[PDB]
Amino acid sequence: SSQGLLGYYFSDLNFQAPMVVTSSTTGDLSIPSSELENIPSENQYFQSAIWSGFIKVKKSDEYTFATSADNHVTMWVDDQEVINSNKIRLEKGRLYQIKIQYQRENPTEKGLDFKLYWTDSQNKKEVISSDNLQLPELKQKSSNSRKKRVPDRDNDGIPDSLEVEGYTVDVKNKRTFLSPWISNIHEKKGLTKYKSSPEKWSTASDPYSDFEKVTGRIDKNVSPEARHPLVAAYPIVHVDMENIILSKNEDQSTQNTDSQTRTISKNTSTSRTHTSSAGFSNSNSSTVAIDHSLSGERTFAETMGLNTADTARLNANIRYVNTGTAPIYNVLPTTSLVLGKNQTLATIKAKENQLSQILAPNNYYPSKNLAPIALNAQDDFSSTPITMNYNQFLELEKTKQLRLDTDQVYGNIATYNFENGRVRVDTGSNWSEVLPQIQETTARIIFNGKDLNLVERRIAAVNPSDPLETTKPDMTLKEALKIAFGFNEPNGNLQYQGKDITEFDFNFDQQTSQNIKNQLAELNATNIYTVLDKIKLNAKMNILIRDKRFHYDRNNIAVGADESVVKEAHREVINSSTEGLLLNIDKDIRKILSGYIVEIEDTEGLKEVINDRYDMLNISSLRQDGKTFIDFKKYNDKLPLYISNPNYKVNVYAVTKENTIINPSENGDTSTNGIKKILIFSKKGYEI
Ligand SMILES: [Ca+2]
Ligand SMILES: [Ca+2]
Repeated sequence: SSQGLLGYYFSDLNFQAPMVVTSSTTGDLSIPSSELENIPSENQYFQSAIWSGFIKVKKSDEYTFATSADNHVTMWVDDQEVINSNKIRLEKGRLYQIKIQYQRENPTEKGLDFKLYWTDSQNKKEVISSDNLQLPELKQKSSNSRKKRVPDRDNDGIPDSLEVEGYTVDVKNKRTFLSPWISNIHEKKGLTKYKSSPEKWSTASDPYSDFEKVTGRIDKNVSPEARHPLVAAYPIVHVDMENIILSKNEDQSTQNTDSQTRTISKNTSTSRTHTSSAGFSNSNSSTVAIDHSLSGERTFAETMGLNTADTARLNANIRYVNTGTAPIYNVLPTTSLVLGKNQTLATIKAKENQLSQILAPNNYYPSKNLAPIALNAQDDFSSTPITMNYNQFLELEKTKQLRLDTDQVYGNIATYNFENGRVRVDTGSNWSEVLPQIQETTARIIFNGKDLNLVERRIAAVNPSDPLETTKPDMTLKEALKIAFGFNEPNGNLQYQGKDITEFDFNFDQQTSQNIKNQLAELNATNIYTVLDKIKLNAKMNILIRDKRFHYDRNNIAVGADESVVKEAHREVINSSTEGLLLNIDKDIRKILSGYIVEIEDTEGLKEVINDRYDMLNISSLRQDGKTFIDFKKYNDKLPLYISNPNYKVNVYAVTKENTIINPSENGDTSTNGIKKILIFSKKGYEI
């Protein structure tokens, strides 16, 4: 579909002003004026052109080449002129470079009709077939058979002047035209204005060329935003733990293994973290919160019959999560499961080059439609038990938290092959040779607008002290947000999925903050939000952008929100009864709540707390219709609230994750006393 020659069509006579760069499958190198809808009519006159690629014969014959305009043409085969009308021997299974230049002054028609022909020795002449033509090796190295060599200093195939001045791509029939940006035309039409470095084959320093990206000659799994030359395409992987089971480790000394199941099974919630002011760290990490809610009230050790000399082990179901912009194919990264500050309990590895599927951007391994991975799998004799000694086990009970630290070892890359127009995993290309340079030459933005989860993107930006990086276009904060995260601006206001930019805060590392502060001073600007178009990003900046509605822990996970926000989010009550409340609660708000406390307040002001335990707050559930039910009966012994006097109040309180207590207090109290909570419903019995 893409094979044939690469063509440069210029409006000037001397190969200086390229109007169109496109490829054509066969020897027909024509561009009809019907396809130049995005080129001003005056510039549809092509006075010169250059095509470039390779030819391969499927039968070794003596061939004679000819074109539509031999008098305006010079053609070379392997640096030999064949046109400037003679015969030349060509061998099967060998590849020959092709260059063709064309010049015609003051053409009277628009576009170009031009065909490349050959005649074999049986004297039969034909437009050269698609199967005989290949594109140039627009790579940074030649291949064994295909060498590399109209100003194109980085050899990506986009001429220096287009990369510097701005270009657009438009999708024709089965072809993609690359052309200069022209304001009056392409702005109305809504097209994206691309700039890129004429000296960087990949301007973002990733494994896909600026040309591959914008022409779709690229791994279909690469994220849509990373098809922009200025957005880095690379994987970003963390592990998601979905649940966990603890149990006592069998023991040499106890011979009987007939005893009752004494395990502890808990759901877990895992979030990708970022530890700050933004951090400079490129590590992958996630934190796991083990559910503290009711599963009587024995200690873990009492539950499992653990004496102080015993050991326990854990199993858990997990998935890998790719929140980056490029797929992984044949190596999942290695992960440490860590307890407390640095007690590694386990090393989690998958089997290299034996992945059951690719791990795509915005996706999981295994895919959610398949079973998760179990840390100790059932069909796996050699799975290492994840063990804790007794003190570690109590530490786990008290913290109810684990950390998964995942390396950046991501294996080989699927790259485009100009010889055959296919994408295939390349054993000679590895993510480890790419990531260091991506990290060195881009600004990193971490943004949580999607669903309060941290999503990192990197955007090519100038390093003022490194002359090469100096050849990239200026990247503004505003542009960065648009191309990397899909911010748009329907009314002079930058927003993300309907939320104004000013609904998110800005945080930077120390160096970046001082940089941005200087820039605002030079702009005589006091408010970043009103000059995003003028704030310039540099390589190595780190920027953290977070929904302002919420409170964040040191990991930058949303763990709360203002009383006013939580209250307002609950104001709309569909239905209330002695059995519970039915509300409409923003999915973002539900994420920051550990549960609810229900209480009846009598006439003298005394309070009966219905679900009065730190592990009994889990009384909300999300209904099949998106509405939340708060269930009064759950810890009321399956009975609706009994209100002995209509003037009594039913109060319901929301408890946020940062106010959630996860253990009995020091003195031993398992009640809700002292828990910081937020009143969100209060009505008399007669109002219910
Ligand atoms: Ca180039
Ligand atoms: Ca380039």
